[PDB]
Amino acid sequence: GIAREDVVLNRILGEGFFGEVYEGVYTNHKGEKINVAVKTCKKDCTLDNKEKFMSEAVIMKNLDHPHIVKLIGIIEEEPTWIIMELYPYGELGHYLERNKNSLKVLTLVLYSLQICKAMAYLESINCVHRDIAVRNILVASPECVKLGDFGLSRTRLPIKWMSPESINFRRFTTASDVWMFAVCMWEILSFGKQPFFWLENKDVIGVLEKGDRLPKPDLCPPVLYTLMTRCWDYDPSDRPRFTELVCSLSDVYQMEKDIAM
Ligand SMILES: CN(c1ccccc1CNc1nc(Nc2ccc3c(c2)CC(=O)N3)ncc1C(F)(F)F)S(C)(=O)=O
Repeated sequence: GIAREDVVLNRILGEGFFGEVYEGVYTNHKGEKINVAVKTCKKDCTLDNKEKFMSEAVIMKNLDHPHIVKLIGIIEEEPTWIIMELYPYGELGHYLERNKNSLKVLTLVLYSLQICKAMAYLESINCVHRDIAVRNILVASPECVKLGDFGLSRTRLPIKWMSPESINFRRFTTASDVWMFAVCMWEILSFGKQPFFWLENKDVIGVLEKGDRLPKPDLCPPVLYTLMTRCWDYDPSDRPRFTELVCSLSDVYQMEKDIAM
């Protein structure tokens, strides 16, 4: 069990949905230093916001995966603190924008592949992620991204990222996560472009009903855009399960390192 004394804040990382996140340091019990990020709860509305905060904590306590943010410990007390590993590189959306020219599609696929395995894992443990989006994904290194911890489950709504069912009947299933995930693949492959930036929220469903979808992205192969295309099938039962995307992407990528002279 870790205690407040073991943590030393240094600055403000930003403002999360629940309140400031702080960069700090955490000394072991062997005496070792570890850069860290500390999730805190605003001036959180009564039960509602804190409960949502706790719910996230509890899930995170349980998860364990190379491509999910590393939870280091929790200070249940007051105010309660969630200590995550820090990833200096920051959000993928921005690392994407500031490295267009440097990044080789074999990398953009590698990212997608690791996000997918993170999802397959989550699916296995009965969890859903309500925020698979490039600004909610962290860059651990150049060859490694780590998914969120926020949207993690089982308002402001990524309508532009949600399946039709997710919109009409607020149904958030693992098949709607398959849809949301493909939208995140698009986002990577399109160097941080915002999905449907031309539309306003209130008209997305309409668009998809007509059968309109996000355009192939420049660097995206055809096998991949086709795979993405199935995840956007209006009929849930039609889209691929994670286990399958992890196989296909696992191919499109080992092929991608083949096509690599
Ligand atoms: C900045 N914020 C943020 C935005 C998107 C995603 C993640 C975070 C902060 N959370 C984490 N942030 C990091 N590293 C990190 C992140 C964002 C930047 C930086 C580092 C440097 C920077 O300039 N932005 N390492 C681990 C986490 C962990 F493990 F908590 F999820 S905020 C404050 O909540 O708005």
